[PDB]
Amino acid sequence: PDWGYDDKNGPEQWSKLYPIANGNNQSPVDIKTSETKHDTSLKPISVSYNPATAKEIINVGHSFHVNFEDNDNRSVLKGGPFSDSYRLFQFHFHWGSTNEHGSEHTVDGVKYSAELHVAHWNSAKYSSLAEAASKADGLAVIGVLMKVGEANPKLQKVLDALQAIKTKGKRAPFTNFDPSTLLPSSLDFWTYPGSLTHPPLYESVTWIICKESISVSSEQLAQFRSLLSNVEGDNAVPMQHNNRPTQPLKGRTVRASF
Ligand SMILES: COC(=O)c1cc(S(N)(=O)=O)c(Cl)cc1S(=O)(=O)c1ccccc1
Ligand SMILES: [Zn+2]
Repeated sequence: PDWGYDDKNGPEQWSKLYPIANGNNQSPVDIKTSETKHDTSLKPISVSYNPATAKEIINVGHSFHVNFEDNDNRSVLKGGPFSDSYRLFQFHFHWGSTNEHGSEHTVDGVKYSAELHVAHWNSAKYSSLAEAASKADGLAVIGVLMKVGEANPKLQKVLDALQAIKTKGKRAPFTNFDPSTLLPSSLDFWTYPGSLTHPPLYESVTWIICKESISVSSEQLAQFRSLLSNVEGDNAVPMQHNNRPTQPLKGRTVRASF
């Protein structure tokens, strides 16, 4: 692809090929808690996932993705700022080259060591991800900040699966998994209108950022970094990082559910 995370094709150069990188609705952002506004219309988040929708784990070169069956509404996100249910599509992570900064979002300028994204599309209004993905109301992503510390045993199915998808394009079945198990105990959240965090950078995402973090150990993060961006047979190139810097708020308000 024409983009990545290296100095030659990374975030600071994505605007040349994707000019919306310099848009007014870009993600991630720093959440300044003193500036958030409470919206009394927000409802709690409700996640209702069916573990039989887990389908496949895929090495996509710059990251890896756990896909869910995309056929019906068996797994949905509801509540929060939404009127419509959104259909679970995938989850994935971002991480950094150091434990010091691997998240995408930051809170009061604090950088976490990784971030979980649980992505959904608006199957009430639209009929495919392809149709929804460029629409302002098309996508919803739950972000969870991951604080380095004790090993998180909830990650073990995912981490154990990585040995079968070492290089770019490899994939393997990944079944019987409810990714709400990866979320924090409480689903208190912030929300703002933003974008996918890598190309094509569409401004189509309602972000739901959990207030509570989850843990991850330094060795678990090293397992992400040990994934390889090259194809099989080519000299091994580790996926050392895949987190975008925070982007200007440009007048948006971050709403708080608490
Ligand atoms: C390869 O794409 C992704 O993995 C991804 C990542 C994000 S992220 N990182 O912003 O959560 C979103 Cl919202 C959504 C997507 S995605 O919906 O799967 C996507 C894919 C191709 C084009 C348009 C949208
Ligand atoms: Zn992401």
